[PDB]
Amino acid sequence: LPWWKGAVIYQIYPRSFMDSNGDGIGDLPGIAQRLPHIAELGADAIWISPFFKSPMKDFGYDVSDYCDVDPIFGTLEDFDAVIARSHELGLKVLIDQVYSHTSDDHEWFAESRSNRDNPKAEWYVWADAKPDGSPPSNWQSVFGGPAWTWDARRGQYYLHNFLSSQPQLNLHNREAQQAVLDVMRFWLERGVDGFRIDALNFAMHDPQLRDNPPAPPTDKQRTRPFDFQLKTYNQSHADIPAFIERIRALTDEFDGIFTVAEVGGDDAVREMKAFTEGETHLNSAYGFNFLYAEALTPQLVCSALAEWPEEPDLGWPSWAFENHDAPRALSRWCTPEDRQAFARLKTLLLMSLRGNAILYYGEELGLTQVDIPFDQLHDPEAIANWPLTLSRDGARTPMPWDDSECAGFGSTAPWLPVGDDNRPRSVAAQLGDANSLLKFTRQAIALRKANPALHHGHVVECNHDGDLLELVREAGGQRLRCRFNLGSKPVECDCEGRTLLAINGAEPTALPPFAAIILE
Repeated sequence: LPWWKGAVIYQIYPRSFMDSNGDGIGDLPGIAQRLPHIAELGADAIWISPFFKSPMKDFGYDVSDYCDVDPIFGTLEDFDAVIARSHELGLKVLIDQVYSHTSDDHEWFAESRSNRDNPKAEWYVWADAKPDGSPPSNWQSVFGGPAWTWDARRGQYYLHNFLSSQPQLNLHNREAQQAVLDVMRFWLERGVDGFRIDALNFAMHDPQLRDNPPAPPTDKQRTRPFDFQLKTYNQSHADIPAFIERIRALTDEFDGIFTVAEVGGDDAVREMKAFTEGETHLNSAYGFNFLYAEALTPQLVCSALAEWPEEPDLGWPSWAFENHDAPRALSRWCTPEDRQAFARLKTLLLMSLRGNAILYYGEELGLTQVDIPFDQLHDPEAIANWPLTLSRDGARTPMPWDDSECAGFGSTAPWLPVGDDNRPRSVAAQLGDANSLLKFTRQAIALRKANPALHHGHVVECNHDGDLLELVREAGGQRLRCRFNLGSKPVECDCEGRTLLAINGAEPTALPPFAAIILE
């Protein structure tokens, strides 16, 4: 019965939650003021995306000091206040930990790149050019172009799976391993309740520097060099789990800690279970099954869930429909016509999946993707790979609190725009509206919490037939039948039970368009 098993986690993007000093950017005092929103929602924890000292090339995921707060967001004083307010509200607090790379402006890299003999020479991945000047391997950056960059300081290439500004850490190096573990300890000694571990399968590359093989044609249009090749050797080294053991060993030194890993790629499930196996690795992990899905299908849900059987040493999966890395799901999965009814099907479904619900800021209000022009881009990835981008900027818009000029974000000049379609969806307006998605999400969260078959139950059946999904889950004497219509065709279901919840005119025997019902 660990607190995290069955939790809902509300992910905060601190640049766009609440700007408490009027510069156009969210900040930690902003988050402190707004925390009651999350509490009243009934989320068990917050996960704060990176707020550490950073040049902000990957907007905080390029860390230059692992143990301080960036001036953009306030101070270490302000982080201790978010922890204390959260705990007073009964919220657990998770922070992002970014261990596959640092900024190029990090003190470790400034030492590493200085020459070939320094104590940190080997904390990053250095290799000579080919005799013709070429890079040491054919590896390609996640964000466009190659995964290696020249440094004349050393007369060598250095590896970066992401921007040239995010040189890959060499976690094969036990001194680097020890250093990032000591960073995690710093954060654990400040009362943090655990971690979201960034791109954990990028922690470790192949020391042999073998070329990646060509990718088969899964004819998703190829957007960038990275899409041409299987990520065989640039990442996913067999030794990552041994490193994760030292993490769990470290978190076991403190009370009631939760770890969840982000795990990228289509090679996904094998490293997720390896990263979460038994009680020696991480608690949980999430992948991109929903983040990169064009459509929400029953077959995609029964595919995803089938990967995580209740076997005795298997991990506990986490689910993310949307976050800062993928367009707002309502802009992917449904027409404007269908949006209102779909938003509640989707929210109820997230709460009915076996695993943890990763709710992203704005998801409880039904915020839509804001289209960001090429002139107005921030994400380097998009400028490089236009028009075939990851569309992350439009996912990162300021949280709308009221219907004021600044929508209560704290700035008539925010760093990204609110979006005309998100302005009417503000938390204030939704607190006045009795059928609001804010009020529905509360209800979905309360129904998961109070029902042990939703909260944690086994998936005893997952049945898919065209647009109909049925989840049969079960725990503590309870057996629930969860029926979902992911389609605009009224579908006819043989129940013989009690309706816990019915939406969009769902009945025990019939499901109109985008209707769902939980039967006990």
